[PDB]
Amino acid sequence: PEEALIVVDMQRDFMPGGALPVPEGDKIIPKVNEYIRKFKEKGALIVATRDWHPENHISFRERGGPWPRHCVQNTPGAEFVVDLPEDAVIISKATEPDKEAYSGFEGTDLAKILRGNGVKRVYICGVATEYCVRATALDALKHGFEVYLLRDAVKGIKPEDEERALEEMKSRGIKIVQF
Ligand SMILES: [Zn+2]
Repeated sequence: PEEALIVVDMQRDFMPGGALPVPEGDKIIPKVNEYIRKFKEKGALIVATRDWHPENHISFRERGGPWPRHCVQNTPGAEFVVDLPEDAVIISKATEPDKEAYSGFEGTDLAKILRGNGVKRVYICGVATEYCVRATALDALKHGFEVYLLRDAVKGIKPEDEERALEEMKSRGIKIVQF
């Protein structure tokens, strides 16, 4: 397809009641699910990125890292909270105990898969705006994709930071849309 939808880290631990919740993150699930249905209908590639951490990951507080344990491989916290079609491409990131990966491109084959499927433009949604959404969007820009941010299908943790990240992405050429 020429376009792809990239759904970033829509997992149980990043939703309210999870180990690392994005405030009101569950509120965007109907709209993310709607975009998935829409892109599926447009015959677009659908990609879902997930944090897929081993126990004792370097980013966790048990290793002096910044975050509580979250999105551990083969646990309920790592499960998707969105409805994905059978032909969704699943990208698992940060799987090695001593390597972190914020962007869905970092340490993965995402660029290669996108190009292999003839993708030219990518639509980004998911959580959190100022963290893995931002990083993924900026990395897609690096690789030469036209990048869109789905305004009504992202959520971040702090309003001031979400604010800064959106302004930043726009300035670097990422287009903010909804439909
Ligand atoms: Zn993580």
